[PDB]
Amino acid sequence: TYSSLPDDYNCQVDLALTADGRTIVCYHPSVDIPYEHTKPIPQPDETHEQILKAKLEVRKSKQLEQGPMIEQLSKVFYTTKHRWYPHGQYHNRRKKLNPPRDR
Amino acid sequence: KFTKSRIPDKVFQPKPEDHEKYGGDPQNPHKLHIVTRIRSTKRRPYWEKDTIKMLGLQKAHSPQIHKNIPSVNAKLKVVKHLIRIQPLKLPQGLPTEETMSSTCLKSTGELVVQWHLKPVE
Amino acid sequence: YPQGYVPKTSLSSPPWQEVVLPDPVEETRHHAEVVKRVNELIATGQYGRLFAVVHFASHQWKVTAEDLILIENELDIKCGERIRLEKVLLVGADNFTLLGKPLLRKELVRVEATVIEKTESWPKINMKFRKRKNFRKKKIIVNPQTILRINTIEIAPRL
Amino acid sequence: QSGLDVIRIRKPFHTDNPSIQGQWHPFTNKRTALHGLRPRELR
Amino acid sequence: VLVDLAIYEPKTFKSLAALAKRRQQEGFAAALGDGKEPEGIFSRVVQYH
Amino acid sequence: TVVNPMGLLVEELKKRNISAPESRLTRQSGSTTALPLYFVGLYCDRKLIAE
Amino acid sequence: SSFSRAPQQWATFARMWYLLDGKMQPPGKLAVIASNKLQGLNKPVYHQLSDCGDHVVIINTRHIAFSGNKWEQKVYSSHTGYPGGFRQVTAAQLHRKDPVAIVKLAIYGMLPKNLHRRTMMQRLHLFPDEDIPEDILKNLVEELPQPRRVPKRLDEYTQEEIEAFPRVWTPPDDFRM
RNA sequence: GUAAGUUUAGAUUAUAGCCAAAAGAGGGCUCUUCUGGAACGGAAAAAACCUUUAAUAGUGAAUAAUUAACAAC
Ligand SMILES: [Mg+2]
Ligand SMILES: [Mg+2]
Repeated sequence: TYSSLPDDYNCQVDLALTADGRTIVCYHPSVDIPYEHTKPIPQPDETHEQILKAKLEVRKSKQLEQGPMIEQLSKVFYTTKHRWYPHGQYHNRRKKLNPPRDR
Repeated sequence: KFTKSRIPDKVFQPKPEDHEKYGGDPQNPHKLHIVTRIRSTKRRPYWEKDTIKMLGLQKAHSPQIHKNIPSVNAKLKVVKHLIRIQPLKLPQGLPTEETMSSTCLKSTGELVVQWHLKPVE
Repeated sequence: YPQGYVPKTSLSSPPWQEVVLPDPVEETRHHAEVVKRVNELIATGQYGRLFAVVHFASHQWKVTAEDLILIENELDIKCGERIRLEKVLLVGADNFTLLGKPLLRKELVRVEATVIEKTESWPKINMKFRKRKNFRKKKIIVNPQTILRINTIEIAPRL
Repeated sequence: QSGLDVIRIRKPFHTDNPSIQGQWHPFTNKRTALHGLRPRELR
Repeated sequence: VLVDLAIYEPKTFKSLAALAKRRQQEGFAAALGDGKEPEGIFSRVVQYH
Repeated sequence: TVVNPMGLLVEELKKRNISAPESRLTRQSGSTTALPLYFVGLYCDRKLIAE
Repeated sequence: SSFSRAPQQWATFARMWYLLDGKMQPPGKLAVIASNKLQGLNKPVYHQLSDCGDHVVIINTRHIAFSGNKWEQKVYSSHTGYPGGFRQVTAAQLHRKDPVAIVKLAIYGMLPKNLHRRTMMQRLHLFPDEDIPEDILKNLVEELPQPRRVPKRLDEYTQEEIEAFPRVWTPPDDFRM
């Protein structure tokens, strides 16, 4: 219990100095979540599409217009309406076809 | 009119407590100064600009070795406020021809003649 | 009630809580035991990928085997020639890490790299702002570059 | 040189194994709760 | 480099946090110690020459 | 490319004479939203094998 | 570690739901905490271009507290845009009309003055009292410590605690009291 | 302590300053004398105050100045 940080969340910390005093050794094994700290999976009722569809239920006038649709989308994702509007063709043609990819 | 200033001599007469505070003996005075520029001569009068170039302190935070003799001290008093004066100290003695290439000036003001870059052990 | 006793109040005690450090004697025994355990892990080879923090050129690089580093200057090494990185500040594994003060000993860590490419940077435009700026008062800076592939990070039981 | 195009390089360092101990996610450094009870949950 | 360890080596970064807090506590004790107390285990400086 | 990874896992643990894993909900965030995060840990003999 | 590409990315940039209790709390201290989580400044992966903010739920905003005489001295000003449309309201008056307004306005000023501030305010959920919609409760991940430790009232103090504190002075027998 | 100076040969441009701080004289201006300044940092925006020896490439580091300050027997 020499560590100054609790060992119960991320990892156990053991700090030690080598006898010479020129190295600092840290032993940090990970902590596993105890079984008693977990919940059973809710087996009774799933693809993320199904969850999306229920949130964006088509109720009024069959397909909604841009205005009503955008307000429905904004509430579901906690965004503003402005994000969902399109852009003109100057901006669309500026977008790179093949952006660089890192790993 | 802004003009060159003459400091009263009492400023440079130390007190017994000063020797204890700075740890310098009034006898056996140190021989060489370590002087670094720590302020800019911009916005300072031209006479202060001149001495800084005479003393070699054009670059800031780069130490210059100077003689602890009255004539040099007179110039240093002109720019006292723009510099830090530190006594050069020789724990292991003056560098010789053999050790001239192995010296190092420490921040403490000590010129060591053997610099190894190894743990003291 | 002892002398200089103040009843508990809002300002009687400092906001912070004083902590009691373990006595040095017991800690040193535990310190040696901790070091011994880690040394066995190194000795028995109970580790996977290693990552090291290395001081090369003027910069520090978090490094792991198969990694690529770009150095913004010429190095004087032929392409394909293997090198040892000698200033390691940290070597780490899944379960342990070793910290230098400030540098780890050569006995512990050996980091090897290879020169893969010697190149130049793309043209960088250096144009200052001045009266009558003009379009031709322009400088192009191209700097030699070196690319190093980290090959191995190895540790030995010499704690 | 290699034939790779001489253009701006975004990062001076490339690695396919950036992490050994696990990449940080918001639950790392969060302690679990008995029975996995979320705050204000009665049980 | 400290950012790279925080994002990609969380277990190592926790060790650094414990080491930093460990040294910080020693400094608090040292100031109250007045110099009579011996120096902390992690507060020792490896000299070079 | 392996489909039904749970079925494979079950077979492997049987070969090791290990008990069938029990799935449980370790960490949970924003379940009722459209962007939920779930951590599920497979527990064998009340011991965590994978999350 | 050892996750597939997409699940790892999803976990790292997932957004968390935090709970703040505002009872007997200064709005500014609540604002500092909330403004930190809303921006995502609590994450090592924070970037201004990453939209890594979190959801903050603040309850009991009706029961916030001000130091000093800020209830009567702090004034909120608005203009409708028409001649004579300038309004100045004290903190108490604004609190009476809307219990939630004071907390929202303190947080609004603390967020960066850019377009993303409007998006961040969508993730802020302010409830005047302890009651929360069931769905918001289920999202919650963690509660945050109250920034201000609330002093105890006399009645709250236990009988044992009272005895622990010394009786500094003694009233004389011949006193009305 | 330091590296400039004098002389010979040739040559234009310039010959309306601005602001800050000192000392005067006319009486806030208006003059004369002496010092400093012309950020890419700071003082909110900020020619003139303060920090700043030139010019560079780097996903390094130590720093400078740094608009804030804590009612009565
Ligand atoms: Mg010009
Ligand atoms: Mg400031």
